[PDB]
Parts: sequence; structure tokens; C-alpha cells
Amino acid sequence: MTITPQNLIALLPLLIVGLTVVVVMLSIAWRRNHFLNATLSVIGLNAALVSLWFVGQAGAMDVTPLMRVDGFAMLYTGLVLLASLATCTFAYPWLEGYNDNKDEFYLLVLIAALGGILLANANHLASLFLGIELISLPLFGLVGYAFRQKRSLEASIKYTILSAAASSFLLFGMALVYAQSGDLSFVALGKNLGDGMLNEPLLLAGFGLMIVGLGFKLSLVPFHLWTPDVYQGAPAPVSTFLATASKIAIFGVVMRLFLYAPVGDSEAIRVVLAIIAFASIIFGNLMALSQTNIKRLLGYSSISHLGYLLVALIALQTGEMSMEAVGVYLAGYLFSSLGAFGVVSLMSSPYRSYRGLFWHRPILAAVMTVMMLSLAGIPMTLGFIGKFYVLAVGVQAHLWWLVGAVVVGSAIGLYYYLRVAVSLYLHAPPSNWQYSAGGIVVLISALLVLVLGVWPQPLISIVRLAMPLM
Amino acid sequence: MEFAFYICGLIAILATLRVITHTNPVHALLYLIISLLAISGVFFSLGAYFAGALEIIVYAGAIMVLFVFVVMMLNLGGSEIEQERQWLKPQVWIGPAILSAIMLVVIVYAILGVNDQGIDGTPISAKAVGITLFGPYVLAVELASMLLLAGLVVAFHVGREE
Amino acid sequence: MIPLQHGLILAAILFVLGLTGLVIRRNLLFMLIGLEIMINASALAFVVAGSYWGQTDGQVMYILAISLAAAEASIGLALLLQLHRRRQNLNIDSVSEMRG
Amino acid sequence: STEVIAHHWAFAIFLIVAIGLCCLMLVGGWFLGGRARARSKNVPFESGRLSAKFYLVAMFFVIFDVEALYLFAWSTSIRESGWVGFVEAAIFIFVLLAGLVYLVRIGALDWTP
Amino acid sequence: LLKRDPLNSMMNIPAVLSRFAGKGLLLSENGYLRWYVASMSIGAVVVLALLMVLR
Ligand SMILES: CCCCCCCCCCCCCCCCCC(=O)OC[C@H](COP(=O)(O)OCCN)OC(=O)CCCCCCCCCCCCCCCCC
Ligand SMILES: CCCCCCCCCCCCCCCCCCCC
Repeated sequence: MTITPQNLIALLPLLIVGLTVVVVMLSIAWRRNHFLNATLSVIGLNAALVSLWFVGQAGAMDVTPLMRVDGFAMLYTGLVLLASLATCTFAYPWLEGYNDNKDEFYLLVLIAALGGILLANANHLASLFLGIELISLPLFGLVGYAFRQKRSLEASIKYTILSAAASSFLLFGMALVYAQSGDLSFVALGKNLGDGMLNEPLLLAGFGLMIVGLGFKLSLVPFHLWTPDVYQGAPAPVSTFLATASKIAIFGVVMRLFLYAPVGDSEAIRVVLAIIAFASIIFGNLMALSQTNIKRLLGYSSISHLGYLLVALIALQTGEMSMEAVGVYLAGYLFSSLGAFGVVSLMSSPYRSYRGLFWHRPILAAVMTVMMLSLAGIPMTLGFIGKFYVLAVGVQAHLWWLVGAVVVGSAIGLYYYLRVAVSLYLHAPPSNWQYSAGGIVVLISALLVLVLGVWPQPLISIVRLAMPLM
Repeated sequence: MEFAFYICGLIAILATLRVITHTNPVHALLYLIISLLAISGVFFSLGAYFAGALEIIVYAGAIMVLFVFVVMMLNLGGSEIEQERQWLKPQVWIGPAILSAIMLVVIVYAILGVNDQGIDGTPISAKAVGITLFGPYVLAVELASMLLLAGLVVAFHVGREE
Repeated sequence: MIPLQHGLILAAILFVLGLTGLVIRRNLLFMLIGLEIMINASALAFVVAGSYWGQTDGQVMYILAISLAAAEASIGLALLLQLHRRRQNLNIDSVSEMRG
Repeated sequence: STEVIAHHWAFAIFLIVAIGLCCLMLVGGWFLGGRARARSKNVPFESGRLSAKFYLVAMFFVIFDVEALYLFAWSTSIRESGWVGFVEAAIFIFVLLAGLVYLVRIGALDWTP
Repeated sequence: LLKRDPLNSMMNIPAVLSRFAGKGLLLSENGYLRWYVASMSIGAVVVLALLMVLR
């Protein structure tokens, strides 16, 4: 299929972010200016976020034998773009203290955002693979951006080796799937099977290797052991981006792949993902019980939240609001993780103990305790709305083991989240507008969490508007 | 056609087995180059002429050149590598080998249970691959250029000397 | 006349051999070598799958595979170079400071 | 056909005879000629750490060789791709030249300090 | 006999079970990359075997 001007206007955030990559690269080639390159990157990401309006007025259509644009793609593109914008905003005061070159950071953030947009728009195995790699490799650079530090270099090496292994696993999986089916489109993965013979062994093994790669990319048990180390060792804006944008884009493409494929309603795949989600929730909540480090704690939190996401994933073909639950939960999780990792970044900036935070930084302490109440699914917070959606979807499809796992993991998460949120207020022994901009970002994130936890109807209507093709 | 395929596959398997059980990095890289040549012969036997040409041009001509370059600059004299031989120590290698073994039997069970009409070996020229590459696969080309650019920027930022 | 199953078996054998070399070797260079073996075996499987169906999609996926392999080898060798520059060893078990 | 298999046989004979020719050249060089010993004969001739710029140059060769393979695939199918494929390849070369200019200006391709 | 509240300890038994399970599960995070790759291959074997059994 050729490309039309309507297909070009469907390509608007991808083209805008790519043009931003080229412009920022040429500006770095002209003269190394941190402020101007950061401003150009933020301008390009905001331009793509604005041009999502024109993409929405363009309608839902198919641009490539690879790409499909609908409201689902707009919602995930907007989430990825917002996460990238917050990552740049948090990264500028951190990069104010970096002795080496700071301008490549925003180039890598823009390329990873480009990969996230491609993963949001992906309707093909090639686009899935290229979006995963386009997210992964700039994250290899960003995790080891402070390569002089021991922890950052260790996390970069671990992430690079493990993600190369997961990329090979995923690629061999789609190789087996394409050997079985003969078409790499999402809709044709198992379309040549009928009369109850959907569980062909080669297709199931290829999808299993794809599950191995994606469950690495989604921090799902037992491909989750990288998450606390890579989260801790990486810089805190990089931890923010890796927690929000990569996970959201990869889960969106997994959502689209399991909706569109005929093999997605297989019983064996459903049971395997049920086991993975159960173990992910239980293990991620249990392993964060005795964590004194905030970053590893939030990595195990990411594992648990992705387990709740997979619980919402499993009931896709049976329930009707599974995608709506995933969208509401992902908006809430983006806001909560953005706020928490942003306060962590603002306390880690510039590049050179959360106890007693209220006595010198009260606003950041309030924002942190709002997000740790949000990640626990406490009412008046958007994470509660997401957990309620997950529980409703689990109750509809009679996923009782998953529902009990969500309740037990919620209790354990309540324990450690409240431990940190109340360690904030105990007793223990800047001056630029970009730090204030990061503070405004985390403050609006906390206000959004509180308002959409009290009044979740506009977000529900927005997510219900983001309906993919049938 | 089939005889060349089976001979090249056997050569690639034996060469890869020699890579994963060697102590000399240059010998391991040379055996890896030999396996890449054999897999290129497999590609040429199956009619994917462009794939084999790219295996020897790029995989056996650029990437392994980069690996050989790095091994040259490290001056690897086997310090605590040849003096350890811990991979040849059995209780280290029995576990992962049996892991890959049971994974291989599961994948072989998957492979043997599929329809196979045979590969006719019709040669697919690079002209058709180029037509497809700039036809139904255009975003793949541009975003792969961006991926190579990302790798360029990342490894330039990491691999400086100062 | 070449069976598809034999080519897929060869690709799977090279894949699991690359994984074995990735696991059992402490040296980061040999793990990078094993990763290259795994991704090249996956590219071989995709080429065989494309050749059975008479489609150029297998070779296109091979091209994307080797683009990823080249860029990943570049990044991994840069990380190995910095590890050898500041640590004077390639032991991947020595870099284990972050745990628990 | 007969002509194609005759071409395959001729190519196989070419490769085999070339490899056997250099192998027999080695065999003749090693087998013929007397051998004699000296004390410093085995010592390497030395007239009586490497920089990372080598790695950078080889890395740039690898990356631009992959983009060269993309242009290789384009160049053999230029007429059937039409003006649309020309626009796509122009964007591709624009990205390539932007990356090259960025490498030039930051001194990545500058060998001398 | 009851001054130590036995039912309170009976319902606090899940708390110590969760603590013990978390302490045991944290041993898998030893920080070694080779063990991480081995765990990924273990998960691949387990997922593939479960998919073959339930098919
Ligand atoms: C002899 C016993 C073993 C001795 C030691 C090993 C020596 C090397 C063995 C491997 C290379 C040679 C294999 C034999 C090839 C003989 C020619 C042949 O089989 O041609 C068939 C086919 C011709 O093309 P096609 O169109 O498919 O033909 C159908 C008829 N019209 O051909 C094709 O389609 C492609 C033919 C193969 C690809 C070209 C050659 C690749 C060479 C790779 C070398 C790898 C490294 C070897 C290292 C050896 C030492 C360790
Ligand atoms: C210092 C750290 C060293 C880490 C070495 C890790 C080695 C892992 C070996 C795994 C062996 C598995 C054997 C088979 C287990 C049962 C079958 C698979 C699971 C069902």
C-alpha cells in the first residue's frame, strides 16, 4: 500500500519527532548549547502532542501494510509524549551538574519517544520489533549516561545484555510465527486455522518466545530480575522514562497484538499469562517488603502494577471494558510514576534520604505521599480507579485467582507504600526556573491524581473515546 | 542445492560449537566468521541471494571486523581466562547445557508438528527485496535509519577516551 | 526440495548454542559473541521462513535483524571498552554491586 | 538447464583450483629450502595502549555500511520504485548526511587532537 | 493463658509468612548478570513447556 497525503497527516507525531531529532542533531553540530537544544526537544514533543488533534480529525485508517492509526494509537502516543516531556523537564536540572556533554540526552529521549509512537501505531511484527528496539537502544544510552559512575555503568551493561537476549528471543519467536502463518500482519496470526485446531505447536512456541521477550520488556515474572538494578543504577530522569514510557508503549502494542490475532483467545496462552500475572503480582509485592532504597522499591512496584495490567489483559476477549480498564489504569500509573520519580529526580538533581523530607521540602513531601497513596490504590487517587477497573474486569471474566492475587498484593503494597509515606514525615538529622518547572510538573501530576481519583468521569470518557478498530 | 545446504549447516553448527567452547578470542572470532560464511552458503542454497551477500558483506565483513578490532585493542592474552577454564569445568556447564537441551527438544517438537511442503529454492533477487523495502516497508527503512543513528550516538557517547 | 523443518531445526540449534555461550561464559566479550550468534540464528530462521513462502518479507526482516545486530554490537562493545578501561578486567561477575 | 550447471561447475573448479594453488604454494615454500638456526632468529624484529578512535572508526564503518546496504537494495530497483521511492531515499540520505555532519562537527571523525 | 492474645498471633501468622516469603524471594536478586540470563532461559523453558502441555 502506497502513502497518501492523508497517510502523511496520520504520520504527524512520527514525522514531527523525527524532524525534531534531525533539528536537534544539527543544532548540536552547530554549537553545543544545552538550553537551546533542550528547548528544541521540548518544542518538538509539544508540537507532536498538539498535532495529535490533527491526527484525531484525520480519522482512523491504515497507513502502511505496517501501521494503523486510531484513537488507541492517539492515547498511547499522548502518554508516551507526556512521559518524554516530563523526562526532559526532570533531566535539565540533573544535567546542569553533568561535566561531560549533556546534549545527547535529549536526542536519545526523542528517539526513544519515536520508538514509543511507532509501538503505539504498530499493526505488524516488523513495526513491533523496530519500535521495541527503537525504545531499547536509546535507553541503553540513557541508563549509562553517567558512565563514570559504577552503578550507571553496571545497569547499562545489564540492560544491554539482557535486552539483546530478549530481542533475539522475540525475533526467533516471530520467525517461528511467520514460518507457521506466512503473513506478518497482526490479523493473520492464526487465521489459517479452524475447527478448534488453533493450538498449533509452532505458532504457540513462537508466541511463547514473544511472551519471553515482552515479559522481559514488561518486567514480568520470571523475566523481572533486571528491574530493581536497572531502575536504581540509571539516572533518575532515565528511571522515570523507563518506568513510564517504555512500559506503556510495550503494553499498548501487546494489547493490540492480543486483540487482533486469532491466536490471542487460545486457552493455553491464557493460562500461561494467568500464571505469569499471578506470579508477577505476588513476587513484585513480596520483594518490596524490605527495600530501603526508593528506586528498587518502585521497580518492584512497576512489576506489581504490570501484573495488574496483565490481569486486565487476560480478559480481553471475554469482557468488553478490558481496554478501557487498561487505559484508565495506565493514565493513573503514568501520573503516579511521573510524580514519584520526578520528586526522586528533583532530590537527585543536580548531578554531584527521604526521611524527614517535610521539614525542608514540604511540597515535594506532599506530592510523594500523594503518589504513594495512589500506587496503593487508596480512594481519592487515580490508582484506586485503575485498581477498581482491574478488579471489575477480573470479576466479569471469573478470574478469581487473579482477583485474590490483586487483593493480597494490594495489602502488601499498602504496607510498604505507607511505610515510605509515613517515613517522609519523621525527623532526620535549585534557584532556577527549570527546577521550578519540574516542581510544577510533579505538582500538577499530584493534583491530577487527586482530582481524577475524586472525579474519574472525564478520564473514563476520554479512554472510552479511544476505541481501536473492531 | 540440498547437499550444499546440509554441508553448510553442519559446518555452521560445528563452528558455533567451537566458538562457545574456546579460550582464544581471536580463534573464537575466526570460527564465528567461518560459521557466518557457512550460514551465507545456507542462504545462497535457499535462493535468498541478497541475504547471503549481506551476511558476508555486513555480518562477516563489518560486525566481526568490529569485534576483531576490539579484541586487538584489548590485547587479550588470556589473563585469568586461560588460567581458569571454568566453562570447561563440568559442574558449571552441565546445568545451562541441559537447559538449552530441553529448550531445543521443545522447539524441535514445535517445528516437527507443522505443515511442510518443502522449499523450492527459487532465487529471490535483490531487486524484489529493494522493491519491497521501498514499497510496503518504508517506515521500517526510515526508523531503521533512526535506529542506526541512535546506536551511533549511544556508542559514541559511551566509547570515548578523553 | 529442502524441508522447512530442517532449516528451522538448524536455526534453533544455533540459537540454543548461542544462548549456551551467552550463559556459561564469564567474559563479556564471549557473551556479546553469543548474543550475536542468537540474533544471527533468528535472522536465519526468518530467512528460511521467507524462502518457504516465496516472499521478500523474510529478507526484509533479516535486514532489520542485522541492523539491530550491528547497532547492538556497537553499543555492547562500547560498554565493554569502558568496562575494560576503568576496571582492567572483563569478568561480568565482578560487576555485581547492586543486589537485593 | 545444461548451461547453468556448467557455469556452477566452472565456478566450483575456479574456487577449488585457486585454493589448491595457494595451498600448494605454501606446501612448496615450507617443504623446499634449507633451514638454519640463530640465537636471535626467534626473537621478533623490533628494529634491533591503543586509542578508542580505532574503535570509533570501525563503528562508523559498521553503521554506515548498514545504511550502505539499504542504499544497495534501493539502487538495483530505482526505476520500479518511481519518484516516491526517490523521496524516501532522499529522506534516508538526508538523515545519513545529518548524522555524518554531526559526527564531523563534534570531532568524532577528527583523528588528530 | 489468653493474656498474650492467641488469635492476634493466629492472624499475624500471614504477616510473618509474607515476610519470610519476601526474604526468600529477595535471594534471587543476587546482582549477577549470568544468573539473570539463566533465569530468562529458565522462564523460556517453563513457558514453552506449559504451552506444549496445555495445547
Ligand atoms: C566436500 C566435503 C567437505 C569438504 C570441506 C568443506 C568444503 C566447503 C564445503 C561448503 C561449500 C561448498 C558446498 C558444495 C557446493 C557445490 C555446488 C552446489 O551444490 O551447487 C548447488 C547450488 C547451485 O545453485 P542453484 O540454482 O540452487 O542450483 C540448482 C540447479 N540449477 O548452490 C547454491 O545454491 C549455493 C552453493 C553454496 C554457496 C556458495 C559457497 C559457500 C561456501 C561457504 C564456505 C564456508 C567456510 C568453509 C570452511 C571450510 C574449512 C573449515
Ligand atoms: C555466581 C553466579 C553464578 C550463576 C550461575 C547460574 C547457573 C544456572 C543453572 C541452571 C540449571 C538448571 C537445570 C535444570 C532445572 C530444571 C529444568 C528447568 C526448569 C523447569
